[PDB]
Amino acid sequence: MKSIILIVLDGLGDRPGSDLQNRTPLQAAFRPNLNWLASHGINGIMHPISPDTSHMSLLGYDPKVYYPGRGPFEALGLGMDIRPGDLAFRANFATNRDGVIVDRRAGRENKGNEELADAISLDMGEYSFRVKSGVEHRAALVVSGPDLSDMIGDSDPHREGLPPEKIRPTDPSGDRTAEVMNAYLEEARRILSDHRVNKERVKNGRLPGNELLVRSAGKVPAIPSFTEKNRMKGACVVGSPWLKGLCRLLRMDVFDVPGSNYRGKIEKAVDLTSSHDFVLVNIKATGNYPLKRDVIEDIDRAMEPLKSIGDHAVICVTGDGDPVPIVFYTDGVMNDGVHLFDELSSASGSLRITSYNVMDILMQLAG
Repeated sequence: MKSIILIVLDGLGDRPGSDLQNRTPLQAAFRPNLNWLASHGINGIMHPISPDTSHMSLLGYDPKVYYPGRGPFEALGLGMDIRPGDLAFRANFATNRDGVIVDRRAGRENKGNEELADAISLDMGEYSFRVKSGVEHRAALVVSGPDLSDMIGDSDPHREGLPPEKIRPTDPSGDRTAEVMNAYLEEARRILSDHRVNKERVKNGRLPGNELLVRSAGKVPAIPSFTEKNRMKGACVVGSPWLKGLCRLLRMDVFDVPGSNYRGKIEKAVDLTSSHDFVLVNIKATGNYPLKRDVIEDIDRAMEPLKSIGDHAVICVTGDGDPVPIVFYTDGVMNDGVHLFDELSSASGSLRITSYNVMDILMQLAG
């Protein structure tokens, strides 16, 4: 069968703008390449997602079923690893003065937070705890080990003036997890209060991050790898740390092309059709309207090789009010009569689908 290449133009569809003579960036852009694919392809409007959730959907995973939770998402967003069965929380470095949280953010201080995060990444019996630091006070904690439950409360008391809460089970499956968590947050206090980083902050009158407030426990549910789920060997040409993470969660190989450099991404994706069956490419179009038009034109330019590989590949271009244009091109296909790729032209295409349909239509063409 043929290789598949899915290209997601992040941001895309826009609303008609006066500065482009009542046209969206997309309509205004010179895009012969995207237009070529429409002309020689099937076209339509994709409606994403019924009543984060999007790229997963395109990859064949129903979010209502496979979404890991806010917790695990923070972890991913911080270039962390998660596995199914992991417990993950949103976290804050905060200030605990005499058993009261006097600042849920440790004053937004950031300096030394990675070393803090490092110091409290440890093991305790069958459990391991991993923390990485984000912007300002932000962190994520991922816990691994046996029989973890997200039927537990927050440690965060959600306002200043209260002590950190003891984690309570919210239903009977949470009991053991709550014990393991309180034991771990006790250890974290002590390490943090005694850390070199916090002693210098106190000495310099900066707020110490002597406590880790934990919030939004989510257990990563069972997620089939990309191969298991789709019977394909897949890859991601992506830059977003959360997207890199998602792809790692799914055991797709990940490629971070240094760079604009739309070219290299399309060029790398093309080269991967030799090794893999499926390549997701994510492109950021992210400023005013002439500019947005201009980046779309830059993106079209980058897209030239795609005209030549339909003999051995299926190409898909889509974006991510609400609905978005979509094109499928492969060398055998019967154009449905639309000739332009835009929010209006593509609305005359044969396809009226959701992101959930994409993988099916991609497996069908391809053979």
